Amino acid sequence: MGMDLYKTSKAAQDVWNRADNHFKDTYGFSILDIVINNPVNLTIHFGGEKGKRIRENYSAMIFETIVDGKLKTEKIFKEI
Amino acid sequence: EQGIELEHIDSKSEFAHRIMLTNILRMMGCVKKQKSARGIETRPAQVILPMSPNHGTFGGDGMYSESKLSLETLFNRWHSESWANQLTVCGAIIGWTRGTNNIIAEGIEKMGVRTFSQKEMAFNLLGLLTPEVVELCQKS
Repeated sequence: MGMDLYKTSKAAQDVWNRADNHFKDTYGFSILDIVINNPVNLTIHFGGEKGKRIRENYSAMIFETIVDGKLKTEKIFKEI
Repeated sequence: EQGIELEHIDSKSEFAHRIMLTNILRMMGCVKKQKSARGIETRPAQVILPMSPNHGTFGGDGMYSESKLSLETLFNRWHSESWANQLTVCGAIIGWTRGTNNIIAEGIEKMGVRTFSQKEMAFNLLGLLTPEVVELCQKS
């Protein structure tokens, strides 16, 4: 989807680039490899420094929940 | 190779040097090409170089010394070169493991020295993969 336009519009690939590059560096995980061939499963490796930096970044998101006004801080990623 | 001293270093050694050094170099030199083409940079491959303290201290082992001695130069490069993210060196040691000269092991152990069964030295190198050390290799 759009991967044709992404091959054509300089002003368009300047979006998928600024996006995946950001995801590539912040979640170790690129969309441009997702859309051009949808994989069934996706394992995220937590390598060396970049790896640890990305894994804490994964664990840094919190799913709050309304319970009697309580902004209950609980973990997005339980297996992490 | 045994019995090979300096005037006997020839084909069989120049071959063994490739089995041990320049192809362990081209094993690492060629998982990076695959690490880097996929873009994999968070799953680095810990290398376990079998080293030894025998650097020409024993007799005529052939070119077995400057083979396994020219493997600690694999630290002058993990910091120097570009393959640091895909490979992490974790040197090791051939201690004195019995099996593969076996009749004088009981002799040395009288010098307060430990010699290892293969299953014992198995345990050690295998503890070199423990999730603790894996990080420790992954800083330095």
